[PDB]
Amino acid sequence: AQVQLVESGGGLVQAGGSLGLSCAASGRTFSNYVMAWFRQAPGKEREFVARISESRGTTDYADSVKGRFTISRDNAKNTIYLQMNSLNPGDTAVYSCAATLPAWTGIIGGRRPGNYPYWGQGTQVTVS
Amino acid sequence: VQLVESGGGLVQAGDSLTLSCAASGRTAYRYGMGWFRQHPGKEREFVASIWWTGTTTYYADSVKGRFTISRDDVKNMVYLQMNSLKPEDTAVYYCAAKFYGGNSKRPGDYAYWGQGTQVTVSS
Amino acid sequence: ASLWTAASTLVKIGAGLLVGKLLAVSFGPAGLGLAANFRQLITVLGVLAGAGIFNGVTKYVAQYHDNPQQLRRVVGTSSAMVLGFSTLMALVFVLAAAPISQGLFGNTDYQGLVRLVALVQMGIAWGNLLLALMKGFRDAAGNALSLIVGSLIGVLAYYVSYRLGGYEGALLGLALIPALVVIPAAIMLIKRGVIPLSYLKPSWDNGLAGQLSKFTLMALITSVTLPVAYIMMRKLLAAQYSWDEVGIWQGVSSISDAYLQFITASFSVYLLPTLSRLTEKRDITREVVKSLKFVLPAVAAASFTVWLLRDFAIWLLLSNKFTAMRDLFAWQLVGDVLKVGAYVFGYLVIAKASLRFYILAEVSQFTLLMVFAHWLIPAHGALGAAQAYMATYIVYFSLCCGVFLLWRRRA
Repeated sequence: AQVQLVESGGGLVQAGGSLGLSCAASGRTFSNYVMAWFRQAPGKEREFVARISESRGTTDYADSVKGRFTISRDNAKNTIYLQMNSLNPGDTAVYSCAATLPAWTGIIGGRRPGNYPYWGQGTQVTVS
Repeated sequence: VQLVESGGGLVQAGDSLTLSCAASGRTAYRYGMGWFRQHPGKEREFVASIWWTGTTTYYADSVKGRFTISRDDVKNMVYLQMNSLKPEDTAVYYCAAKFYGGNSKRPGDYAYWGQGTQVTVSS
Repeated sequence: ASLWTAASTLVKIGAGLLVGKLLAVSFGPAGLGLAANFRQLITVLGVLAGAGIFNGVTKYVAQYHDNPQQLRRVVGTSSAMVLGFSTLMALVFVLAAAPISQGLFGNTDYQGLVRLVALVQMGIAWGNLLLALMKGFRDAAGNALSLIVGSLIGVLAYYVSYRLGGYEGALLGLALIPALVVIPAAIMLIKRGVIPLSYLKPSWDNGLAGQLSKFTLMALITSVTLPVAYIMMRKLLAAQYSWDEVGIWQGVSSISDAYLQFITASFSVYLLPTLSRLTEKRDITREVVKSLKFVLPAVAAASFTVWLLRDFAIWLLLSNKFTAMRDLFAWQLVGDVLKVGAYVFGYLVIAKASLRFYILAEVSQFTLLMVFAHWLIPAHGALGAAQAYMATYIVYFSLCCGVFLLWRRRA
């Protein structure tokens, strides 16, 4: 409860169509955190979607969404965005944005959800 | 500890604003702080509070995501950084103190108060 | 003069202060608070992963170290219990990784960490069994050396683990510190020739299994009481407040744990063998009173000294981001004095092996902790947890002395 996150957007969408997601952060020094997006299907574990670095804006995507998803950040508004372009029905999940300091990511642990202590309530994205 | 306000004024819709609340210099680091706003003739409703240790922060649903409450101990000041102001945020902003507190929504659970700074947001 | 024991205790404490500092500087109060529940499961595994028979191992080993027949039966049965429990421990870990992460972290995002522990806990059980073996042969040198190398390679393992894996890597590292002790222990047990490997072949002796089973039942009662108590209190504390607030209270416990174990080294090696031998009431009361006249002023002087340098203690062993513990120091240290004071009453019950009294002791602490947290956690937060910790051991110390004078007068 140092950095609290609030999701927004998502819902119903037809296959092939687009959808934008946004996450707002109420916490001090937002430009020092590693922001990421995680989705989760009923009964499955939280999986990595995208992340943005706290330094030069370096981005990383999953093998599932690379090319179709695009993550971005705006330190001025303490918000991060996730533009989802081509949408297959397998993308139906609850998408959550998370925050963490660079020391929690390490070298290979940038995609692990347990490396992100602060989370959001998630938003529902359903692809018909 | 004495609380005084600063940083208010008239702003447009969507712009940012920073509220400052200066505290007297006596054991102020053991005091929990919170921000309240009030409509003309209406009650003082909760905005955001910080736990007296500085680890936990509480926000209202109409507040979370846009406003950030923090504390600077070397300057004895409490901040409320506003980011996307909307006409519904137009009120009088108070900062309140509580020894070993800062986790209540009610104003009655805050003993010390400030004079308040008015912020109006238009369009 | 057990200088080997003190040396290994010193090296173990220095490493714990190290990795604790690194965990606090790298991941702050959020990391120290979140890892607290995971560090709890580790200590329980060290208590129970090998069925918790190791103290029964070192006892019966010394009893029969001169009878090659009975010496093989005790080790072969102990190796059988370790192997079976370790395999059962692997199964429950791989089959319930998400529910364990839930009860420990609140999210199932640590499934892979709990599943990997199933392999790590095998190193716990076998390493502990190999150390308990070297204890029962009065091999303090091979035990202390294996503990020194194991703690050193642990620090090495923790660094590369957290550097590569981040926070979860630091959590896996913490698991590798007591698990990687298998390598130095096995090398020392075999190369020194203290016992031939043929004695470790798993056999089953009905009689010796039942005696070691009572040691298992005792560790079971130890595991499902105070450990699950602290977990619920950190979960309730992280639910009302933040995980950063958990790291504030867990930090004061991490600092107190530094001197407390060097103080408890004056217990198991000198106290426990004494109370078991003597029998008469007047003889027993004299030994309880003399230990209290030593450990109570000893823990009070150490506590008061870390309170005197609480600003320096936070800045030294942890980070400046932990400055908010300064006011929790006083409340926790009073509970420490009373816990160590009630330690002498517990070590009496351990010598008596009264599972009835041990159950009552652990249940009393768990109950006092729960009710006092429920009253103080939602109100005062992390400080309310330190206020709880004191108030239980205020009642616990008082109640322990009362039942002592009652039991002294044949209640």
